[PDB]
Amino acid sequence: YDGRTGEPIEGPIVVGQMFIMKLYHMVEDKMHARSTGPYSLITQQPLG
Amino acid sequence: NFEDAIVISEELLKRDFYTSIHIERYEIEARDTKLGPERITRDIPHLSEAALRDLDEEGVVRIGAEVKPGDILVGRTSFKGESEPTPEERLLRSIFGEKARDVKDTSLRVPPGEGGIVVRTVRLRRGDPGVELKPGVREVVRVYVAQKRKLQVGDKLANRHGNKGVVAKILPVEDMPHLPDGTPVDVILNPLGV
Amino acid sequence: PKEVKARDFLPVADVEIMNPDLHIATLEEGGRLNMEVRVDRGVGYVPAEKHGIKDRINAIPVDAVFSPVRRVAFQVEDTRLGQRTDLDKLTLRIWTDGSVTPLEALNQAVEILREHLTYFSNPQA
Amino acid sequence: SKLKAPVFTVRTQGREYGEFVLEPLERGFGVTLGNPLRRILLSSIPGTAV
Amino acid sequence: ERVVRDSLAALYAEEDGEVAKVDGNRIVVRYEDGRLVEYPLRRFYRSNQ
Amino acid sequence: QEPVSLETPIGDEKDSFYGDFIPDEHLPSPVDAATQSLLSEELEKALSKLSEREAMVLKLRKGLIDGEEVGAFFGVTRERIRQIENKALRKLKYHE
Amino acid sequence: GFVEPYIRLFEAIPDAETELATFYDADLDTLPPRMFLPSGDLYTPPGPVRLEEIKRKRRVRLVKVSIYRFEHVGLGLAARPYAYAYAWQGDNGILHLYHAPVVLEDEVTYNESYVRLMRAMGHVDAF
Amino acid sequence: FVEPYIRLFEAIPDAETELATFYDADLDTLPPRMFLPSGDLYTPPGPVRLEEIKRKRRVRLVKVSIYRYAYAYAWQGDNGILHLYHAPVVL
Repeated sequence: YDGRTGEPIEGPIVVGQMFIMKLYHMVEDKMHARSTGPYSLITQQPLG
Repeated sequence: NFEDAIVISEELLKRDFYTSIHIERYEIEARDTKLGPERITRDIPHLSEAALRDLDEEGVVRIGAEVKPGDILVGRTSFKGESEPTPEERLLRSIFGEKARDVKDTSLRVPPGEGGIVVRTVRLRRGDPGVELKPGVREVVRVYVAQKRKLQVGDKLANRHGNKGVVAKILPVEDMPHLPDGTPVDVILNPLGV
Repeated sequence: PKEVKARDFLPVADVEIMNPDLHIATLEEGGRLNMEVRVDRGVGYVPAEKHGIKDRINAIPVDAVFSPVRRVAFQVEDTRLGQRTDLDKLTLRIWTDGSVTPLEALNQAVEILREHLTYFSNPQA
Repeated sequence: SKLKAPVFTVRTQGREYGEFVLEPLERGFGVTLGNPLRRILLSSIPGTAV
Repeated sequence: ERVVRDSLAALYAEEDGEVAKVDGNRIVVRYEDGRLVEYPLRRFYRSNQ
Repeated sequence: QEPVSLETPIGDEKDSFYGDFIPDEHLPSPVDAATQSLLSEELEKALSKLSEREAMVLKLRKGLIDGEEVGAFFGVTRERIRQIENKALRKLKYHE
Repeated sequence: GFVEPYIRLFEAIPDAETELATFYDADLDTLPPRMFLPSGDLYTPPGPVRLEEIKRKRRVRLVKVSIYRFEHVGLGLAARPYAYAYAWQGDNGILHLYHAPVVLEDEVTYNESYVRLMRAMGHVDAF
Repeated sequence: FVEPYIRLFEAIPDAETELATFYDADLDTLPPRMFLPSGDLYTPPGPVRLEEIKRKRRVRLVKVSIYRYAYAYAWQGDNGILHLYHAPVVL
């Protein structure tokens, strides 16, 4: 059944228990966003 | 659940399922200098009382405190750089309360990115009781910081059969596909992946 | 040497532990356990992350799952009653932790819905 | 949550077509109202025909 | 089973016996041969990644 | 240990040059010229305001070559250098 | 009676197993160490300070800080009690104030050049 | 005669918890426990009224007006207990 309508899904649907895992790639190591800040001394392109 | 994206029942979070601990580990040295030795202490100069609340008397953040990026984990004070100016200042040392020089703060801050709560500290102090400290190095300090990492959107999940996917939407239990008996499913994989 | 259950909490006036045989934790000899838990009344799902509750500074906030509803199933069966066959007989089924009763909750729900229909009261621009 | 008492706003042109907007509503309530309101509108509204 | 076994993930009894004590911190057992052994536990340790 | 060259592979010896890794702090590097300007002048003012034997002693012994009290005196007692050194400082700091 | 909430705040500093620190008992005789407000702002005293130790830990301690202003009388200056503030003192001698100082309602001299020098190295308020 | 008590108040441990509700005592209600800086109980010649000045999460500063008559500054916790910073000044 759809959760939101309560109407059924027009066609049957396979379901079951699946083993599924959480990989090393979470979203902490991942999301950055720079405005302004430091800059390297010889080359003046930034760092943090 | 488009091109390989994956959808999730919020119910997995309430019953702490795809939730994992993670422990980062921060480290700093009290190196020893031409300008005079650096020291690990609580009294850093230009810091507001507010910023110091969580540091123990030695300037190391106390166990089980919640630490935000920008917080101090370990207070360290270096002297003013450009070296020891013998000709005029040497005299000044005698003249005025010897050790009345100047000292700036070079501490250990939780980096952008984050930490969580301090769980474990390690000090490796002089009179080195079984330790190979580098030349110049007076002691080192490590602070271990953990976080419980629930399954946020953007995470990666995959089955054993090689279904790489991202968590792309967390549905509330209420509006996601449920069996006749009110039992809902936990996850929703696109058939197009097969 | 004890198996601490939920019943092992000190009784508090107007509160009923519904869950007395809940296995809190397992002490052996010279095992010591002593704590203060803070139960709150609230609505829906609220992580520790969001609400950040501590009475004292050695506390640990915990994730709140408030809704005392375990599952909800409607069921829609043909009732031929009198004249016409295609009528619905709806019987929905409610599972509760005992904090509230199914009935109590069903009525709170209907009320929420009606009240939400009241938001179609006065139009505008 | 309460002061968030939604704003029922309307664009009605003639007697044949109308747009009715109602926000803001708590998580996933839009469907909770919209779906069963539509089920009513399409069946159980009282009229006439040949 | 054999993988958690051969990796040194878990902790397995060395002989038949009985359990004496079980901390979150360590476990103590009483074996057939007369021995009684303490096994401390890796309480909460950080890994390379 | 001498000043190390500005270009060396850092970390993983791939392509990093040790100028890459270092940020910038401050341009003016102040408190240098103005401070010395006040410094040496006031220093000299009080330097002059006491007997030149005493001043000049560890004026140049501590601040015009190197470090010595054994060798301090032109030619008097170790006692007397010790003595007049200390007393000189004392009167110099706080004049009665 | 004013002393005790500042006691409270002191002892609420968390401990650590360490050896003891020799503190910089500043006086009218020595440089007033750097002083800071609870806001991390530098506080520049009008003169030297005297320290009355109330509690101490291993590495830090609580003091009543008596702040002295300089006043002109005969060939330089004399130190006059001007104000007071509670603070804790770390091992670098730095005085960390638990509040803005209290201004106090109303035969030794010091060199002009002495105070010159303090003006220069910046532990003195000019005028 | 008020600022020193702003200073003495701001010296209290900022303990971040939920904001507590303080019992805003009145002529209508009982007077609560009142204590002198010594810890001694001071009992009043009638009920008291409050003027809140400052407030943290768990404590606030108030001016306590005593009728029968007098006034005194104090801090109040989430037990409503008035802890006076001094013996009441008789008007």
